[PDB]
Amino acid sequence: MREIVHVQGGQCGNQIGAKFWEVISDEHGIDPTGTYCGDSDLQLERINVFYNEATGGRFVPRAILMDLEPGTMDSVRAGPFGQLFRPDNFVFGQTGAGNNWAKGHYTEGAELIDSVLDVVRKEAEGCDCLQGFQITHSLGGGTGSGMGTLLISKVREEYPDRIMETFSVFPSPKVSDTVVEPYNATLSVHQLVENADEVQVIDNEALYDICFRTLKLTTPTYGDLNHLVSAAMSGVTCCLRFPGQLNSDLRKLAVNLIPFPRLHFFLIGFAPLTSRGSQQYRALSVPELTQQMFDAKNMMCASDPRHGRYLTASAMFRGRMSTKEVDEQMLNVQNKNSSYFVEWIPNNMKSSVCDIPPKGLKMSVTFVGNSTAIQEMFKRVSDQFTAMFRRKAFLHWYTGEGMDEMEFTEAESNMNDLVSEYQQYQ
Amino acid sequence: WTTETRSEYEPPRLRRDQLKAAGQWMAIHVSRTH
Amino acid sequence: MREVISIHVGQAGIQIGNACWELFCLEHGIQPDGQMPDAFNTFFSETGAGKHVPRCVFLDLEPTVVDEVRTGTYRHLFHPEQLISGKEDAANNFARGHYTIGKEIVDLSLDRIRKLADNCTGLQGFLMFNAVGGGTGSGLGCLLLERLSVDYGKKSKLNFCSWPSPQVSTAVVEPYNSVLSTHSLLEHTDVAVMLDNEAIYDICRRNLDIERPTYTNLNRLIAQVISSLTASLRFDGALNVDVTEFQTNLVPYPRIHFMLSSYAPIISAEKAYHEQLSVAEITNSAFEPASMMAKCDPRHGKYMACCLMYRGDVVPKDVNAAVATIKTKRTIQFVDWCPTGFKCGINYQPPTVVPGGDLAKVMRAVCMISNSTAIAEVFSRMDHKFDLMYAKRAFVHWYVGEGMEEGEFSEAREDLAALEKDYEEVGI
Amino acid sequence: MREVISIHVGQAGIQIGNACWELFCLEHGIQPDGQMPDAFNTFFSETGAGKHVPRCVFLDLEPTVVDEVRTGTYRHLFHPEQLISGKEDAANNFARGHYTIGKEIVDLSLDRIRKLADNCTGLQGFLMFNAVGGGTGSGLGCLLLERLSVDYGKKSKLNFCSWPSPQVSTAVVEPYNSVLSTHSLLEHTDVAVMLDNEAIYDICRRNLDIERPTYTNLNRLIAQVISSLTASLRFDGALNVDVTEFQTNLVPYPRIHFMLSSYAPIISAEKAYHEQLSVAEITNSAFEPASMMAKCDPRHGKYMACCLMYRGDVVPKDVNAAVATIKTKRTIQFVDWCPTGFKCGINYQPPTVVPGGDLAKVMRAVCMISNSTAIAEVFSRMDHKFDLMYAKRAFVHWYVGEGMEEGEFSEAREDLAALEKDYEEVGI
Amino acid sequence: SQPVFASPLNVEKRRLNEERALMQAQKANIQLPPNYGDMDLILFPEGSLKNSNNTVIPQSHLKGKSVALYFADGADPKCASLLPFLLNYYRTMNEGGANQKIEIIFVSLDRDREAFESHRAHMPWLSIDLENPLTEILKRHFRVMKEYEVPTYGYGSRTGVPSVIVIGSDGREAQFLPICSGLEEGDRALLRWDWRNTKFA
Ligand SMILES: Nc1nc2c(ncn2[C@@H]2O[C@H](COP(=O)(O)OP(=O)(O)OP(=O)(O)O)[C@@H](O)[C@H]2O)c(=O)[nH]1
Ligand SMILES: Nc1nc2c(ncn2[C@@H]2O[C@H](COP(=O)(O)OP(=O)(O)OP(=O)(O)O)[C@@H](O)[C@H]2O)c(=O)[nH]1
Ligand SMILES: Nc1nc2c(ncn2[C@@H]2O[C@H](COP(=O)(O)OP(=O)(O)O)[C@@H](O)[C@H]2O)c(=O)[nH]1
Ligand SMILES: [Mg+2]
Ligand SMILES: [Mg+2]
Repeated sequence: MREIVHVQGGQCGNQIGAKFWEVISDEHGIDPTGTYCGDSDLQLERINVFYNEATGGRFVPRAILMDLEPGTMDSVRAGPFGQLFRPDNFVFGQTGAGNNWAKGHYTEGAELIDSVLDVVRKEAEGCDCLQGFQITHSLGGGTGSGMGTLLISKVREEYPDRIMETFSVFPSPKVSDTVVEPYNATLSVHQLVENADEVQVIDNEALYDICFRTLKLTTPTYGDLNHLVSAAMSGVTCCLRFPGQLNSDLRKLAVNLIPFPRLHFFLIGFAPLTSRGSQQYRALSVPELTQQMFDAKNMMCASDPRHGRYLTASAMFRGRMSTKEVDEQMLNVQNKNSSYFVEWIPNNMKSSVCDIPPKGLKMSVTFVGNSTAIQEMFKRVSDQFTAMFRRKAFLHWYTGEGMDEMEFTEAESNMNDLVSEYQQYQ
Repeated sequence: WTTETRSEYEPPRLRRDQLKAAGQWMAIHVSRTH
Repeated sequence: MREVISIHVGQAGIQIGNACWELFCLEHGIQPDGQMPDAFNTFFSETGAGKHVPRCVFLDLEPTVVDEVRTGTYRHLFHPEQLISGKEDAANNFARGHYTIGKEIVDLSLDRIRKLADNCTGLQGFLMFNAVGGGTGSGLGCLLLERLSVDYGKKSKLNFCSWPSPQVSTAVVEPYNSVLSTHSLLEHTDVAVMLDNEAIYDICRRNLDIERPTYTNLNRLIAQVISSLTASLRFDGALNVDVTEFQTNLVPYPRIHFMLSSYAPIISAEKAYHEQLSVAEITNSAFEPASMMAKCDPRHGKYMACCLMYRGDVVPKDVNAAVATIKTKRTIQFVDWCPTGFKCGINYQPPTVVPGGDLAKVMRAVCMISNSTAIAEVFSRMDHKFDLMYAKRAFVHWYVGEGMEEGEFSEAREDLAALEKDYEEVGI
Repeated sequence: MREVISIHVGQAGIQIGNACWELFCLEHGIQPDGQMPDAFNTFFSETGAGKHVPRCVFLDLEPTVVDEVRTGTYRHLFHPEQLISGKEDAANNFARGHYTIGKEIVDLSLDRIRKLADNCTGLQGFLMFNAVGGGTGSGLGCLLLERLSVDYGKKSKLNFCSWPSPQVSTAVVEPYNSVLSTHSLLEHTDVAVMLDNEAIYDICRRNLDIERPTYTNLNRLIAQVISSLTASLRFDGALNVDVTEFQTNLVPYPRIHFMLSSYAPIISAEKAYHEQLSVAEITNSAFEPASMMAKCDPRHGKYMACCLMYRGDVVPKDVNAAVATIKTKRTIQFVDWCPTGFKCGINYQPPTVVPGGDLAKVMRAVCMISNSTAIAEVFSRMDHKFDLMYAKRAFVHWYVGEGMEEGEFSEAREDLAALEKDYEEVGI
Repeated sequence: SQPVFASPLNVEKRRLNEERALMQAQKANIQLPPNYGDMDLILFPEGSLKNSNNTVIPQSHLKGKSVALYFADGADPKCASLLPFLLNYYRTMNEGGANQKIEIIFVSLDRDREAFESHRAHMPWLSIDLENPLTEILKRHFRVMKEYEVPTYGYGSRTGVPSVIVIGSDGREAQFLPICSGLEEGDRALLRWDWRNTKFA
């Protein structure tokens, strides 16, 4: 079938990466010791989309782990569901690349990138049926931004016909440990526009705000923040794993959503969202998940969509349901929010059904959507970028390893381009 | 989990038994009337 | 010796053929294993001893729906080679299912067309099922219709197209697949029946009185349309028809071959007590403007031809008095150059009932295939929808980079435009 | 009486006749001891106490497969002296099989062939399998064919040969060895049947859906070709084609004797019940170019003669209708000087299926041995391989210090060009 | 002797049949020892086959069927991955028809009764209990070993577990379905099962 290659990069990227492999292993009924559990045909007929079979029958991951620390590599190895990952795909690099785009992209990260393209190669040319890549990384740091986008670039000239799909973690302005987010992220967006075609924006502001409000959480640990991300990750690729009535795809998502090819930045929702207090107490039906997917906070990015206009959206549903109820729910939500959709794109709503519900639920939906409110965060972190760039804030750590100041203004000019294109399509 | 085609496109004799267990079954009149 | 070949392309065609072959297998008494415990000669070849393989081919560029049929209960019914799985679905793109990934599938699917049509001479037609806005529904269907035109010259092609909805689209590239398919559907198919989706959702809502219908209930009603369409080839009747004269009785001009579809009665079993179903009222319910399966209001459409097929116990002249009353009733208006406007075929066998379906057992049924000038509204709304988004080059770079040339959209516009101007040239 | 003496030279020859002498034992009821629990004399001889030993010789210069037969499941069915093995492999060298080590094995080979001649009356032929890419098969293949043609030159010297495939092969010196077989498969061979592994692979992976097949799965397919070709010699019935009518309606010229095999009801278990399995389609599949058992497209050529050996429950009326539509189809062409260029071999014996193989219980089979001018192309790739090899003295010194004389390499290239000269002038 | 001469099932078959031959000759120009086609046995005794909830099914319900032995393990990832596909083939094929055509009899490589029952809880076809010696006799008869630990009689292991083998009336193997074999078609080898020739009579 369609092989999907998962690569996770960075301290942030490996933590969502491990949590994503809790979720899809629960969906496909796989033990942490690797063997399959149960008699569940509908979760095993499409096992090759994310898994490979391997000598003794262990469903080995197609997962590639890169991070230039001996940091979260051995914490996810010693943790639960960590004995799945191959003890070959772990590429460490024991020097550290702390909070620097230089130590991931140009220097240091460039010597270990020559071995992680090897692991991408021998995993992918085994079967020449690759539908896409799945990259997870944060742009507000070192290894995740630098070496993360460094693998992003070199994978695209070797397979220049297939999807790469980034569940990126953007700066998240308010809650921001360390001080070099405006330099690192702005000097990383201009590759996520050129050699990218499917970008998924994820902030820790709206991830915390989903926790504090739709779940009401008091001590939201980093484990269950990633559980919200991994649920949405498993829902956006549900059709590559389960049969359905209106079958979606990652390429069906890509062709249908993005306009002119630099507009590929998407909010993400996953909204059967309740607490455990009001967990028995909800009529879980199609007309009310549509009310929950289309109200601000439930979007995982901290850019408020009511200040903009959805150019094209998608409503990739998962569960037992009847189809004219999703069709009339898309039409009436376009009718009441007519100012929130675009006049030169009729019917700004993709729909699909993955049939098999998520584990535990009975219906769910993944709302990925292009918004012209997305430049709200782009101007936010470019404002932080120019406020530091005027006075020449901490830069000798960057240029000391070798980069030009002219390269930084190319990053700001290319990113200020993205602010203008969204504006003129708004 | 039982996907739609499996759950409804099963053979007619099995669906026959399953729904027999759940309750399957100018004007003109007959020659009597005048 | 009648022998019709069903070709299903696209994900819509595959599961609309699951119910189409659902109705055909339980009509003839053919079990899912293929055995019975010569009326079947038009849809089934008798293989070996006692088993009946369908005269079907299933095509999709994704495996996810077609190996679902292989792994389901209709495994041993079908010959395992015409089940065609691709490698990657075209993904809502006309250019990919036609140019790049559509080439590795047409050379082998038409190879089975070789081996399935070479059995007996006198092929009856091509019942092709597809979606219009789907990627492989429009692209792969176009490649088969072009290469069946060059391989078979004068053979009939009964195309059933699930047209885009007026309101629903479930895609934004839906005009880009609908407009560029009618480029390559006018000069290739012979009898093209247009179908909607929420028109039949409305049928399930009002006639069937079911709260939550879905696509598997769509395909049951459409299966009854195909069964009542080809009931003459399977079974005897008072006025037998044949699909080699449906084109000679429905379409006057070679370029206009677009028809509506209707069925009657659609009654739930719990409301079937309150009426005695007669021929003099199922014809009126068929002609009622909220009963068609395209959602095109026929009050502004001059009718040009009709094809009413009757099933079951029906006397031939309460048909004739039903057509007498609808000549004289004003709300359906006939065009002045076509004084007679009906063909009324009659078959003895009543329509069968699927177990677990919502259709009540009925002694008589009508299916109307009507050619009218109402289709001008169906194509003028897609006329407004396509160029409003093609105003500023939206989504064109996917098609251009996949094999289209910029300007193929342009010339596919003026021949869709020449399609509407012939309609009001008839209406005057 | 009637009999065919089988000579198996080379590792390919031993393993093709390995499956051959398994099928020949299964079809007669010859148990793997010689005891049954007169249509057997062509392949077996009585031995007084109910024992049937094959009329065979297994020749191989290496003691690695013959001694494996001597410690297998058929030890007490072969004659111990009929399995003649050397001590040192020819080891992919035509120089060993013809100049150095083919002298202590060839005198014993003609000794056992001599004893196999004067115990049977009516010696029909010398059906031989060899391994022309490979030292023992080609080298001893040349010496056996020359020495048999100086003391027995009169009888048939029909030969099946495993020519290398154009892309896939398992050596580097086989372009040398194959052109050095040309002066034994031209002026000594009466009937040459071209084979290669890759086309046989394609047959068993497209038609039997064995995606990853092995060597023994090719040997059973060949063994069915041998049994169906020599099916007239044993089983009675309709029009009978022996090994004298073979090379008189098929071989046009004294040196134009290269043909191809197309046994093609090749269906495993789950495509057989689903199909007709009729006379009309087995001919269409046998004439299909992708079902050619050696890799050679007949469209890039021109047929001179074809002999379709039908077997099973076929009747002559379906045979004459099936060959009639081969004339009508314009894809398949014949020379202008052979208007009637077809032979039929209708025999009344269903083919035998090995219990545990990859075939079904097929009721009707056909294998057609066809001479076409397209078989110049399996030597045209051979021209290109030898030209780049011999241009600057490739693996040559292994021949030079082993009995080979220079200039023999050049005249083999000129003989191969002389064959292509005849095959390009005959198609005019 | 089929498929292997040196089997415990084969030698008990041989001793019983030839003992009946000796007694018949003593009671009576009789071929001694008897011929293999004339050799007859009852392969599953009366208390062998049990379906779900442990009711006894005799051999008389396997007539006119296509029956197959399934050797499996509870902890084997191969067996766990192959089990839903065999449930799927079983349910769709058996219920697609007026009568049901195939039958599976399960034999085990589980360590204990708990693993046996935990693996049994998903299986609706017939089964042989671990403590019955027949699950070892058929094991040595069909050459199926997880590892080389039986003192084997010059065999090789015909396959590793899981295995489906269709069985004839007198213990002969009708055709091998190659999951882990020379063809290695994992989970697609169940398609190769034909059911017209291997009628258990
Ligand atoms: N009537 C009916 N229409 C269907 C059904 N399934 C899909 N469709 C229609 O098909 C359209 C989308 O095309 P699909 O058939 O789903 O997709 P496809 O033909 O495989 O081509 P791709 O979109 O590239 O996958 C939807 O807008 C539906 O209107 C069905 O079961 N019944
Ligand atoms: N079709 C088929 N081809 C075979 C078989 N065995 C060997 N071959 C072919 O034989 C070629 C190699 O030559 P061999 O037959 O193995 O060697 P040989 O004839 O003993 O001569 P030496 O090379 O000296 O050992 C390979 O390229 C195969 O194509 C077989 O069983 N079936
Ligand atoms: N959502 C989420 N954010 C994280 C996680 N780990 C780190 N972060 C954020 O990422 C920033 C640190 O970047 P980091 O991943 O350590 O950089 P790297 O190690 O060089 O890739 C912090 O500001 C955190 O807010 C995580 O598991 N989930
Ligand atoms: Mg579809
Ligand atoms: Mg040898």
